[PDB]
Amino acid sequence: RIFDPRGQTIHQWNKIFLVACLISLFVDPLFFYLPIVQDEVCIDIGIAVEVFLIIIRSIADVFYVIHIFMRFHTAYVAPSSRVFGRGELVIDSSKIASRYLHKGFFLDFIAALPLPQVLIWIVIPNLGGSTIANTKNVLRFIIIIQYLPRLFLIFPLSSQIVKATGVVTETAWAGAAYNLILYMLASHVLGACWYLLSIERQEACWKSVCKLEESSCQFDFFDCNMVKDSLRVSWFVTSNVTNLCSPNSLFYQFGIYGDAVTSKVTTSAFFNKYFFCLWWGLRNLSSLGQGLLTSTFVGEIMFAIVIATLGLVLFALLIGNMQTYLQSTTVRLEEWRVKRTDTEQWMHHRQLPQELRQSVRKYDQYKWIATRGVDEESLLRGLPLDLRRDIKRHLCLELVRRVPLFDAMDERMLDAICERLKPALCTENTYLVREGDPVNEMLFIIRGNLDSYTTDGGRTGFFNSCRIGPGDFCGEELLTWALDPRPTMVIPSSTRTVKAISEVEAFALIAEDLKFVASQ
Amino acid sequence: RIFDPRGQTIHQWNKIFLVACLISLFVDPLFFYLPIVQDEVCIDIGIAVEVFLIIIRSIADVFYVIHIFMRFHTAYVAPSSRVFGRGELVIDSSKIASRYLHKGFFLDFIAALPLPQVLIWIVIPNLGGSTIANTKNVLRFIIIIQYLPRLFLIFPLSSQIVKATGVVTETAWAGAAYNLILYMLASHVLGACWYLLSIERQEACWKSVCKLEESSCQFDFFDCNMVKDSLRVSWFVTSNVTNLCSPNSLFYQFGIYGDAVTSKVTTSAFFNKYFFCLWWGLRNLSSLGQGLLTSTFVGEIMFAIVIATLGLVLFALLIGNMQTYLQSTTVRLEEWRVKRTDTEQWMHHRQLPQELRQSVRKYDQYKWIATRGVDEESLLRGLPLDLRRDIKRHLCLELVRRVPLFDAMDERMLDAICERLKPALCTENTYLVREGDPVNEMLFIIRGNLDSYTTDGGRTGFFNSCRIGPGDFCGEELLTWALDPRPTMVIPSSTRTVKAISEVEAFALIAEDLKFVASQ
Amino acid sequence: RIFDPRGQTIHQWNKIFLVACLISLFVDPLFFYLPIVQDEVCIDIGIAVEVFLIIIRSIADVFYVIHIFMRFHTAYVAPSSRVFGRGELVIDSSKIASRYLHKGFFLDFIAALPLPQVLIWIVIPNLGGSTIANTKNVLRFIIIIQYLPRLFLIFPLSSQIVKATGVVTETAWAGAAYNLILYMLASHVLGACWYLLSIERQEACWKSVCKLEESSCQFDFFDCNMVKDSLRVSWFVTSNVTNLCSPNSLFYQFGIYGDAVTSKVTTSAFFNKYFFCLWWGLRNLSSLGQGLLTSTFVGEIMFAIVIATLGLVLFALLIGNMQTYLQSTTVRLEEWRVKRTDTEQWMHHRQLPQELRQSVRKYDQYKWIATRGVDEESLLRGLPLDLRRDIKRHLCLELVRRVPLFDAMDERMLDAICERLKPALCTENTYLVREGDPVNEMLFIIRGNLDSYTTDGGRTGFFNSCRIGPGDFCGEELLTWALDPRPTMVIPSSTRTVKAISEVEAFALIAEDLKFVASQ
Repeated sequence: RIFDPRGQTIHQWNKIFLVACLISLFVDPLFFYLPIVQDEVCIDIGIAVEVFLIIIRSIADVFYVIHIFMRFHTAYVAPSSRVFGRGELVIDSSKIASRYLHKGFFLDFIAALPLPQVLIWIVIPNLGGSTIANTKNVLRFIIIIQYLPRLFLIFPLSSQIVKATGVVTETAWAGAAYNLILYMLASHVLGACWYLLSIERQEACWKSVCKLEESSCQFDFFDCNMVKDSLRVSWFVTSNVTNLCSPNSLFYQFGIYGDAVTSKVTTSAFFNKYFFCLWWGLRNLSSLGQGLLTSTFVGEIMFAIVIATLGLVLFALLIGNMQTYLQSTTVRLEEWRVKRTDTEQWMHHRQLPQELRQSVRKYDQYKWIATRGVDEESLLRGLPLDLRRDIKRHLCLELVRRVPLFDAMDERMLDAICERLKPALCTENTYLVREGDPVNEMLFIIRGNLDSYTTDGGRTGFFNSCRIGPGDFCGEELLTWALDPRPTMVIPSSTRTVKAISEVEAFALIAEDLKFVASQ
Repeated sequence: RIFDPRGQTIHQWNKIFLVACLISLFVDPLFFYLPIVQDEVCIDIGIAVEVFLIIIRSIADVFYVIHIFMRFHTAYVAPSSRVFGRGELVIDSSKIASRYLHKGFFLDFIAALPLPQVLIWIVIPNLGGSTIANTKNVLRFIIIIQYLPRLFLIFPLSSQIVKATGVVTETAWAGAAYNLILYMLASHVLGACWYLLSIERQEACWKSVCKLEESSCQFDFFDCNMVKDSLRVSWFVTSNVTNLCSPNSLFYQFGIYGDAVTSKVTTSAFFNKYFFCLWWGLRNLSSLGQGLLTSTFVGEIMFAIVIATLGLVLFALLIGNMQTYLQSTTVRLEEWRVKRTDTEQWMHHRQLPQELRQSVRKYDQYKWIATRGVDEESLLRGLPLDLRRDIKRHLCLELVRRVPLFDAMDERMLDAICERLKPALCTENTYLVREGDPVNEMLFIIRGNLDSYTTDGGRTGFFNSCRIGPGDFCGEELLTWALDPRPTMVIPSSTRTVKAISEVEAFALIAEDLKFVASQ
Repeated sequence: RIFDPRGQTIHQWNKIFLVACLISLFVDPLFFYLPIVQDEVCIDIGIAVEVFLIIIRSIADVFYVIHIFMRFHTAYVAPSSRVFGRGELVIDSSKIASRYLHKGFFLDFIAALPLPQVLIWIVIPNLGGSTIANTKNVLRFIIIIQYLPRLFLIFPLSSQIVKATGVVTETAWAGAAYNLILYMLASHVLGACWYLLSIERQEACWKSVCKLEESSCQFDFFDCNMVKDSLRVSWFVTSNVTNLCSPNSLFYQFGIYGDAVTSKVTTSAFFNKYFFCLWWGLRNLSSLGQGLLTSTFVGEIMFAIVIATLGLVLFALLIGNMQTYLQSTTVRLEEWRVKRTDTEQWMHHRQLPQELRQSVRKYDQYKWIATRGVDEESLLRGLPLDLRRDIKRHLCLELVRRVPLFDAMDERMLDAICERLKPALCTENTYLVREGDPVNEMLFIIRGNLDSYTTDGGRTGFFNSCRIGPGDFCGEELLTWALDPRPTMVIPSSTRTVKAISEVEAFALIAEDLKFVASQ
């Protein structure tokens, strides 16, 4: 029943468990929005939203338990060096169990037990008190103490997911969306923390007001289960806490939660306040923490400093990721620009003539348009013998079948010619091979129209001008070289004037290549 | 009549159609500025501006349908593998029409039909009612559902344009300006959306006020077509909606649209309010959304989140584009600085004497000034044989003509020597070739002056100090070695002390190269 | 008298002209701070500040006209290709004058004539009116129309200065400080523009309030030359202009200029208001335009958009410059980290033993510490023959003079050997070559201690352990092989167990290189 580390079952399980962990990290901070402040100056907790969040977190936690179960029945590749083979997987249950308990089980278990699920639904009635609402506001430390192990373990899991899937994306879409996903998650967490802290500070303000009016107030009057008491309503109508605990008054510094209290975010429905808190987190994380006009209290200042540093790190990482995206997108255009700048500066230093200057840049433009960087030969030797030989045969089969000698011959030397064949490029009105010049390039025309004429060695009259097009033959003198049994070295004078009249791409090949092939 | 995809006609038509699509993307958001709030608290539609925008968008839609007509009669490169040639263009109308129907027609047609031009001019008068102004405020969903396909297809078409015209710019101007154009377009769209949403929220505030005063008010009573009614005057005199619906009052939470009513942007002329909305978009997109002190409403919060995320993406893209511009404009200086610091650190690690340091770090500086990087050999081999030989013969024609050997002899060996010469430099006060040193490179002086003397083998007296300068010849010993018929391998020693009086740029050639030339 | 374009005189003249242009750019916008709003609601200009600024601008324009003179008496390089030489300077005054008038005269002369020095000092006193103070606020267009040519031609001058001095800095200090200098210049220009526009807005408010009080006011009271008039003081007493034209009131929209009146910048001394406006420009360039709560005015909105775009561009340039600075200062550590990560992954994939992985890792750290990147042979072959041989002789003179064969022998083979030496590294406790292994390298010890012993061919007892240290000799077997007159191809076996006890630097010598040298 032990699953192989690289089995597809483990891969799909890790994928769906990454999805489940993202759901867990999105849902856990939502427990901070449970408290609701009503108009009667009371703190109540929505039962329906609490039940929904408890159910969702129970599903997430049972998924975590299933992950623990699966990881407790998986094999690990033993660090055996050996010489050959890779099957160092351990099928013994005791060995894999000891390996997992030595490292991995503690952090994966401290973040999997449903302690938040129980201490809200089974412990609060059992807790030493009869007030559910009050003892659920400051003691929500379990969420933030179990969130850290989950947020820590989410990174290595994503590392294995992106490692075991080949390339993450096409150019950088995954690399840019991952940081935005983490960024939205950080915004959500900060918004939930901000709402909880605003509720805490508003409760502190209410406690301060009760201390100011201790004659007819006691600390538990702000519990919303006691709002119906006659003493509660009498104190509420007599007291003026609904005005004192407001940012407009100077009684108590609300700091950055004055924005929460003024906007009445603590009294609205769940969706409205959730979206407001998420936007607040996004805004104060994106603006680098500016606008957090905090007060002289250590907790709120620490929260603001954490927000500012997290915003710095996340914004800088986003800028870096988008820079990497752009570099991956262009990369080739940048090198082409560098080459064009170099070939425009060098020809300026040497003071080339204008009539010849407009030719090198035209050839460079032709090369970029018809090839788009991509060094043919460097990428060509990278492929194996099978793939390289097959692709060279497929690309140039009818081209080599036009040669009278190569047509009726075995594939032994044919594939030798195909493998060693090289690309060729030529711009418009290029006198490719004038009559007389040595012919040491064997060109096969793959695209374009050519013109080649023989003026009887230099005499006007009988012309050999042929409208050579794609898939034609040229340089027959090198074929005469290949056909000559004697290993001579005297270069043949060109008998024709090969000129590139049109938009032409060719396939040049070295004369010594024919010499070596014929020598075999 | 079918147009070739690579023809100039399609290329120029795509240029003018990109211009038309940019006009469409700039004009379509302007429809949101039609509603105008008068001083008597009524929503009116600018008739002249509406007519102008209908005319402009009708012209844009005519251009769009002409584009559909043109692309309906276009040719494609068929996926025929073949071996040679590129004439895969299909002339048949049935096949091109069928494949265009399969992909391309739906997306380019849903963003081409003139729905905004009909549902404002021919539908509202025929709508089930008589309130033209009232039923033109909230139902502007057609603009935002038809704008998305246009902005989606502007990217592939712009990519085609920039791919069909070679390099986009000189260094990075096109790359840097495209992002800013998109940035202004996003700011304009956000400003138009902000104005429309501000009108929406102010209408909602008016509806809330009317609900508070339902005794003598109606929901359709706010339609500005009924401003002259006696009931209108009576209610407006009695009611206090002028002050109640304002950010100063606390009746209704305006939030981020409060700046519109405070600055009275919903009342001014078209140009003032258009510029205010555009600036609002640009400012709240440039500052990543800070200052959007939202209200506890889901739609406005979602709009603010969209603004923040779009601002983050656009700002990161701009940073990346500018960094790419900086890397492209310098590039060559970067590895020059790298080489300078490497040769400074290496010269310190090996503890070279101070006198010799001033020579190496001056030679490097002179090379940087004279060539500015640019690997002459590597850049030169990329050019074809014809271009290479032409460049070499133009650079060195009279230089090689001064030699007593190569002057009166055939251009074949002149071509051979010229195509294979290499550049060479020397710094100030260089003992280039002292007497007795081997003559391995013979040099052609093209820029600078030399100073070589022969002191009778080391005896004071008769001096051969000649003011040898540009366009001269040096290293005759290698010339004599090449002139020797017997293929000897003895390297002649220099008979003179070749010394560079000043900075000199020269052309080098290895002795074995000249031996190979003389062999043929 | 015609000066060489590359001469030292022109270089120093262009340096001091760059200084003068920067002074002009920092001084000319100061003319916007001339208007001062007094306490009695009037506009006046300080005479002393105007005199000081006009004197400084006169000095700057004198320098500009001297630059016109100098560039009208300079030589230009004729675009003659030629074959040899670079003496293409044209001494003909008529030709250089005609070339200058064709291009460069207009754009430099439009920024040289002293229009601000005449239309303030001779024109306004002779203008059709007596209000010298009033006619110096609206006509401040000459400054902004002449500034653009200066800010345009400053860039080519800076490019020439930075291209006429080799490298600009060590790594990127100049490339990062230039951006800050430009950024301060932009902040200064925008601050001056903001002050002038604030004065214009306040004057527009004054015109509006005089329109409201047309009965007892006309438009000329706000010129301060009439402050002592009875009508002026009576109107000031009766009118409420003191508090009406304030951003606190809602009479007239001050927009972003509310900060100007609230902070009372337009009534303080020169230094205070200048620093406040400069900080305003700096902050609203750095804050990307946030805080510019504009009004519904076209000019203000366009100004805010210009500020936002300038801030975006300048911030992007600064980010790019700093990234370039960091990549230039690190660069070498980058590929070292890449290589270390790559080799760690390579040993991880091949499953190397933990005892041999540490040795390769220690060798990598040794190489990084000893060389810090820097491809020794690649950097060495780039130098010319004179420098390379001198460097080799200095690095290894007695090292090759310690072997008896080369010491009392000619320097020919000495230099031949020294040219072909390559450095060799061996980490702590490196067992270098066994007893009996073929001798392939002839290494010379330059720094470190060795430990080599012979156990009588493998028998315990007589030991040849010697404390070989710096400046010692090894690899005698290759020397004996080279000493043999017969060109045999057998590699002698090592008769010692050479081992590097400590940190050792070596100079490996190729065996076939030694054979080639001895063959000469």
